[PDB]
Amino acid sequence: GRENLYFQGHMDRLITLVVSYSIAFSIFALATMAVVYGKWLYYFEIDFLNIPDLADMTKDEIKRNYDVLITYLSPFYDGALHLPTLDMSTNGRIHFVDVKNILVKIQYVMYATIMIAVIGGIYLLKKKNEKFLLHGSILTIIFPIALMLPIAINFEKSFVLFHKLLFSNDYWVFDPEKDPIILMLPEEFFMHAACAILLFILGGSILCYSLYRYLVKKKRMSQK
Ligand SMILES: CCCCCCCC/C=C\CCCCCCCC(=O)OC[C@H](O)CO
Ligand SMILES: CCCCCCCC/C=C\CCCCCCCC(=O)OC[C@H](O)CO
Ligand SMILES: CCCCCCCC/C=C\CCCCCCCC(=O)OC[C@H](O)CO
Ligand SMILES: CCCCCCCC/C=C\CCCCCCCC(=O)OC[C@H](O)CO
Ligand SMILES: CCCCCCCC/C=C\CCCCCCCC(=O)OC[C@H](O)CO
Repeated sequence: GRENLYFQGHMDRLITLVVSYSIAFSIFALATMAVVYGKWLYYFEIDFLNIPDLADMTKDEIKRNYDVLITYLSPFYDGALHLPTLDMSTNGRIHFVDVKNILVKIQYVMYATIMIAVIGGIYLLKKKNEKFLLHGSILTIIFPIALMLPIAINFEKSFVLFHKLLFSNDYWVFDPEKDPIILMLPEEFFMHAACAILLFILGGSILCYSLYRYLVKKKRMSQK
């Protein structure tokens, strides 16, 4: 009676897979947005990395320019980028537009994946299937560990290839005399920022496994 069973139960396995990656991407996307728009890390870094001596600016000047930049990167802001006290080139202006376009598009996919995760997740949970949580947690821990290595071994070369991968021009190659903002965006900050994203993704993996372990515990205790 098993002979007709090779062709069976394909649909729900697909939904779990789609939901698994949507949760994965959603966590990655939320982690990125948390770091890009959260000013606590950079505010800490101004003093810790001594950015005032790197940039030859005061602590409030650095915050003023950084605030204007982060506001510009918001999807709800439609004006152009105009730094309060720093010079900027045409190509530099074009680079920050590219950055904003990346952030907007990631947010758009993120909205789709969050709704696939929620709707697909309610469907599977109402089937008493909490497996998308396990698979989702697996993807969220493999991804940061896999990228930990290029950050640790050679962060600087990873930075250049990351840029060569995401951007289609060389405008990301800032000249401090034409785009002085680069002085107050030191590479060590980007490394802390990159490490911050992975930690949030890692934290997301913990939260998913923990909810998976809770639901499994409920069914086995439901037996008892
Ligand atoms: C189970 C999945 C868990 C997902 C959690 C993975 C880690 C992501 C961290 C935070 C996400 C929620 C925080 C809100 C996300 C957007 C943050 C933001 O927009 O920053 C605004 C800024 O604080 C204004 O100054
Ligand atoms: C339509 C259905 C959607 C359902 C799913 C929605 C869940 C939203 C979760 C996080 C929002 C993250 C959005 C990131 C936008 C950040 C904007 C921002 O924080 O602006 C900061 C400002 O620039 C500082 O001055
Ligand atoms: C239509 C859907 C097409 C898009 C498909 C999904 C989007 C994933 C793309 C890139 C992920 C990389 C995430 C990196 C987010 C931050 C990168 C960044 O902004 O770089 C800053 C740098 O300092 C500037 O020079
Ligand atoms: C203090 C330095 C911080 C860096 C280290 C932070 C901890 C790493 C996060 C999770 C590891 C495992 C703990 C919880 C398990 C969740 C990860 C997971 O999804 O593992 C699934 C596994 O396959 C099912 O056995
Ligand atoms: C190791 C390869 C990946 C390394 C990259 C991961 C870190 C980027 C993520 C968040 C940055 C948050 C700060 C956002 C500040 C604006 C980004 C920006 O436009 O920076 C200009 C750039 O430095 C012109 O070269």
